[PDB]
Amino acid sequence: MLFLIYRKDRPGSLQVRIDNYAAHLAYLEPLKAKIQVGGPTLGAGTGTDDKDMTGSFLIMEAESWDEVHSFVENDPFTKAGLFAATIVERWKHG
Amino acid sequence: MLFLIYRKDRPGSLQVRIDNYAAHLAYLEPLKAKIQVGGPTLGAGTGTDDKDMTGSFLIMEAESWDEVHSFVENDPFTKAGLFAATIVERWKHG
Amino acid sequence: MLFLIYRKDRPGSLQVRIDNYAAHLAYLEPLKAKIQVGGPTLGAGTGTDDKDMTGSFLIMEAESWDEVHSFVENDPFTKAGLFAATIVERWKHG
Amino acid sequence: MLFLIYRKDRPGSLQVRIDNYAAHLAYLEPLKAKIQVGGPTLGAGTGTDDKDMTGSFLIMEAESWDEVHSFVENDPFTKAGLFAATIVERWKHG
Repeated sequence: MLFLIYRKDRPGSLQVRIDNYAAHLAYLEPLKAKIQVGGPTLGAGTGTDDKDMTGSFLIMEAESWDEVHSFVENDPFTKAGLFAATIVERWKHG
Repeated sequence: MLFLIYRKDRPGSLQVRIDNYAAHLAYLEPLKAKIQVGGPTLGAGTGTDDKDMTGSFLIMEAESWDEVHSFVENDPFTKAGLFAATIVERWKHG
Repeated sequence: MLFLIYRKDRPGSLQVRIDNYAAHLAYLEPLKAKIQVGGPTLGAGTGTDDKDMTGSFLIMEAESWDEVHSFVENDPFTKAGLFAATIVERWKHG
Repeated sequence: MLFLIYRKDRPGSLQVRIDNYAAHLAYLEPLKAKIQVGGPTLGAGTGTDDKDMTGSFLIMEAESWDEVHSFVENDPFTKAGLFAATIVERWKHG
């Protein structure tokens, strides 16, 4: 199955994002082929640098909701309390 | 610029989606170039057919927030009153 | 019926909120009797002043989804394009 | 601090809600005095009974984001894997 995974940072938790970004990126690495599209949501302005990140979006291939939840739970970002909003949706290409 | 566009149907409004899906697809058609990813969110169970659709997701290229809002507003789905939730985010590939 | 009405400002649009706050409050005034709970969402830190506003939340009584949706469309804040996210939910007290 | 806590059930998990509702409510009971508003989101139609529930909304007083997140995590509904979406927002009465 495919899932949308949409997560928005707590307001001014930017530092938590920057401090944990490398670990989060390393966490995604072994899952690459299962991750079809992924990248950070961005804030005010037109900047696309690290300081403009406000959250994470991914489309994830997984065999169950249990798998997705467990993937979310063990994200370094999740363990560090970075997120204020998390939305997960079963999904398909159109 | 890249934008996440997330919309969820009002609960109970599947038929509104069904009756208007063709018009919705026709509206998206000229924009194929600008749309990097597209598809519906899906509901309960494991089915991936039309009657499982519960919403719409796009990643789209646009020059402004104005352009994105205009695109959202002119969707046949919008005027049809289909959506109870709309989320737009500026976004980039990781 | 009762509805949750949840709206988040577009990042960087604080100025649009300031410019339209008066008209927005004017718009809510006649409908004061239908609004059970109302207030702005807040951003980073612990401040609770105008400059801390990041969005709008309401619990409102309406006779139908059409009434709620129209109430949302006619908001000065809507017509000014302040919001990046809007979520409406049918709801009841516990 | 006041927080909006918005949580939507995974599609088709109504029976998980029904089976655990009592344990969820007993969880909320000791914290009654910190909760200003609470009740479930409702789905399609106009029914307002148990089978209509689709999520949980709360406005709650807490001393920190970490307290809110710990509150949420220890909810019997959380541990049952009921929720697909969770949104938390710092907030104030207008």
